[PDB]
This record gives sequence, C-alpha cells and structure tokens, in this order.
Amino acid sequence: PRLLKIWRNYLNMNKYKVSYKGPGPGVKFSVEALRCHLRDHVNVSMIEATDFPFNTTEWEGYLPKENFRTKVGPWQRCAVVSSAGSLKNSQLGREIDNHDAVLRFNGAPTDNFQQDVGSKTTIRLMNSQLVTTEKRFLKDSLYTEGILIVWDPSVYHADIPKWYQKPDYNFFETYKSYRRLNPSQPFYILKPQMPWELWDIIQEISADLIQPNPPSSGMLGIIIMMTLCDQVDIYEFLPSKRKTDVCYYHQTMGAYHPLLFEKNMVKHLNEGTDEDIYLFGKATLSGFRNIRC
Ligand SMILES: *[C@@H]1O[C@H](CO)[C@@H](O)[C@H](O)[C@H]1NC(C)=O
Ligand SMILES: *[C@@H]1O[C@H](CO)[C@@H](O)[C@H](O)[C@H]1NC(C)=O
Repeated sequence: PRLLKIWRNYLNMNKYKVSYKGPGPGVKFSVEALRCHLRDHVNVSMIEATDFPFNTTEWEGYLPKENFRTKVGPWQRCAVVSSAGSLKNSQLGREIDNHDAVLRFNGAPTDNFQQDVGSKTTIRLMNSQLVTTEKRFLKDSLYTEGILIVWDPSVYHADIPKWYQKPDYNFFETYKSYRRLNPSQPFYILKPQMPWELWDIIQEISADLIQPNPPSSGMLGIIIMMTLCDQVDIYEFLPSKRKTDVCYYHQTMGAYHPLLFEKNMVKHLNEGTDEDIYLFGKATLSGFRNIRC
C-alpha cells in the first residue's frame, strides 16, 4: 500500500520513540467492551502540584488550586465542536448552545459565527504549539472564557519529569505569564501519558499500523468530555456533506495525527444515524459515567 510512510517513519524518524507492545492491531471489540477499555485504560487527568518538578519553588502556586475532577463538571449533555470549515452554513449554532457544556479547540472564535458554531465555550483544549507560538493568546479575550487545557506531545509514555525536560513545544513561560494575568481562570496541563494511553487503544483495534504520532486534539477532546458527560455530541469531527480543507474561520488535514483511525473508532461508537453525519456531521456517543464494567 502507501503505508510504507509509516514503516519509513519507524526506521529513521521515530520522533517519539513509540514501541507498541500491546495486543497486535486488529483486536475485535464490541461497542460496550471498547467503551469500558477506553474508560479503564485511558487515564484522563491533569498534572498535579505533587508531580515533580511542579512541586518545586519555580512552580509553586502556578498550577490550578482545585482538582480537575472536583471542579469541572460533570454534565448531562455536552457538545464537541471541531474547527472544520464544514461548519460554515450549518446553522448548528442553536443546537450547539442547547447543551450543558461545550468544548472548542485552540483559537476557535465564536464571535460573528454563533449561528453556525454556537456562542458558548465551557472548556477550551489547546495545543502547546498554539500557546507557545501565538502572542495573541496573551491578549485576545476569547481565551478568557471557560476552562483551559493545554497539552504537549511527549516521548512515548515518558514520565512527567522526563517529558518536562524534552517538551515538544516549550510553553512553560507563556503558561506562567497567562496565569498571572488570569489568576482565577482554571488552566490545566494534560498529563503527558494520556495521549499515548489513548493511542495504544486506537492501535490495538486498528486494521494495521497507525502513525507513531499522538492523537489529534479532536480525539483527545472527545475523550475528555466522555469522562465528564452522560452524553456527548460531536460536530464535524466525522465530516458531513459540507466537508472541506479549511477551518470555519480564517487562519485542514495533515499527515501527522492518525486522524483516519481516530475517525473509524468514533464511527464504531457512534449511536447516531448516517444521515445526521452526512447532513449535520453529527455523531452522538455515550459518556463513561453510567456504563457498567
Ligand atoms: C491517573 O493519573 C492520576 C494523576 O497523576 C493518578 O494519581 C492516578 O492514579 C492515575 N490512574 C491510574 C490507574 O494510573
Ligand atoms: C518533589 O518530588 C520529588 C520526587 O517525587 C522529590 O524527590 C522532591 O523532594 C519533592 N519536592 C518537595 C520539596 O516536596
């Protein structure tokens, strides 16, 4: 096939040194089993102040006051809105606001786009690349709403102390400055391992090898919300008839994230109809709270 690109990646470009030792790809999972596996083995938590070197004087007082779980959520109904241009002229704005909590990505604005993407922002998941390279992040007031979470690609299952020395993007200083400016706004840092714990499951069930790069923010977001909501609506992750190669706002596929396989997994767990995906690009997945495992 054309997956030679992946194997080529392993022989001389394994940037994250991924060494998958789990059940070879292709493991068949019923919907409920996959849901439990995802629930028990993808530990979605934030870096705590007891995690060295965040327990040192340099990081003293900089991490959020209260625990992530005992502050954010839970909620009954939630929505995950991708930044896909497929949302332009979707009119999903209303529907989207009709949820308890909403999670958006990076700099996705709501101003002037409400009718399509909604006007609410409960949680905001951002890449370390954004917070590091975007000066507007320290000024634009859109980052002031809701809760913020930033994540940074790390070496395969690297320990926090190990990751900390070799961050993909060094965003620590910018993270600090922001905290001072907005001391009351909860701003967490995803644990370095959670992306890889999720990656491991995606690989476990995929037909074959997947890109040795972490899951996209989209996939991480869907996961985060599943541990916080009873129900989760995902808009335009699984593309609709309005599929396009740009964001709904002027700054979009790639060859980094194992996007294809993340999509197949969400499709497997989708409780919605094919029509709603085609017309609305809407998928509905159950959260973890009430499942039996
Ligand atoms: C998940 O991460 C948190 C934060 O470090 C940790 O305290 C908890 O025990 C972890 N859960 C598992 C099962 O590894
Ligand atoms: C922080 O944690 C590390 C390892 O867990 C420990 O060795 C160090 O002394 C701790 N710092 C303080 C002052 O608690």
